[PDB]
Amino acid sequence: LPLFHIALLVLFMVIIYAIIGLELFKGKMHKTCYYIGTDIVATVENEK
Amino acid sequence: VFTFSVGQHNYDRGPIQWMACENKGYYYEIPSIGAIRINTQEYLDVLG
Amino acid sequence: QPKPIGVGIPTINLRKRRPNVQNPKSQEPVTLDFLDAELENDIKVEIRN
Amino acid sequence: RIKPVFIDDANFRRQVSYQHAAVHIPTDIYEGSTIVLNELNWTSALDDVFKKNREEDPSLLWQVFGSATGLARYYPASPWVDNSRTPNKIDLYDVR
Amino acid sequence: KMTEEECRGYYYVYKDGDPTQMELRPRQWIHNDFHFDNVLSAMMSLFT
Ligand SMILES: *[C@@H]1O[C@H](CO)[C@@H](O[C@@H]2O[C@H](CO)[C@@H](O[C@@H]3O[C@H](CO)[C@@H](O)[C@H](O)[C@@H]3O)[C@H](O)[C@H]2NC(C)=O)[C@H](O)[C@H]1NC(C)=O
Repeated sequence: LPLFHIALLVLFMVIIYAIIGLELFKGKMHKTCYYIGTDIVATVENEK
Repeated sequence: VFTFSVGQHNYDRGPIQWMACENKGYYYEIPSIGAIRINTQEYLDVLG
Repeated sequence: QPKPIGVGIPTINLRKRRPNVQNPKSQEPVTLDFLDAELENDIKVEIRN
Repeated sequence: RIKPVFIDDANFRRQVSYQHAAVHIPTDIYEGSTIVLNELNWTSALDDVFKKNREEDPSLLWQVFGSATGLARYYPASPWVDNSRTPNKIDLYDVR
Repeated sequence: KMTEEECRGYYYVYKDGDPTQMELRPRQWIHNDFHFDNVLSAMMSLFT
């Protein structure tokens, strides 16, 4: 029960940061380098 | 009867080995793509 | 002819082909029937048999 | 290893050497194993019969021993069409 | 290849799991970065 205020603060911070990220990085991580003319993502041995 | 155990799994492989070397056959294991070519051509040794 | 025997209709998916893979070419034999090398005829079938 | 001369020949649209036989080993089969080295040890006696057959009938084309261990010894010696990784292309040839 | 003497030569690597997309890599007997060979390496592994 005493952790109620902390949980409220956590939810409040999470909501604020979610909205900030929504307005800052919306639809930005949608371009990656494919190969020439193909639908294959180009990476190296140990890179995601 | 030639039996092939394909893939990586935790299932029992005893019965298929019994089927293999009960009906004058052979038992093979194919865990990956690299073993397919070698293990799909060895049955000609038993037939010879 | 030295060309390999064709089967079906060739379909390719150029969007899933890396440029540095060396895909396998062919290993099949050139097996052309007598009736597929000339115009098939009823007498020709009898002669072939 | 051996460095042949590889003269140009007729009836072979390639460069061939009649002094010995060439050996093809699949790329994913490591040469230098006990199994492979033993095969190369006793298959070296086929070159004399290869030469005898060629001299008896000069119109002979490739004559090859396809080993059950993956090796392929053929006469006359001639470079393979597809090197392992010298070009950007590789080969997938198992005599079996 | 289960042994150091077997882990020699070259082998095929199939990227994206396609059997038709091949690449050649040399076979090398690798050793894990964190191991338990001696007490010092074991202590480093347990600290990690
Ligand atoms: C496979 O490799 C072995 C080893 O290199 C070959 O055996 C070798 O054969 C030669 C020909 O006979 C031997 O030379 C002879 O040695 C005796 C003494 O042992 C000598 O008195 C003769 O005058 C002659 O020089 C050689 O010693 C022998 N090597 C060994 C280690 O025994 C064998 O020929 C190879 N297989 C094939 C099919 O060629």
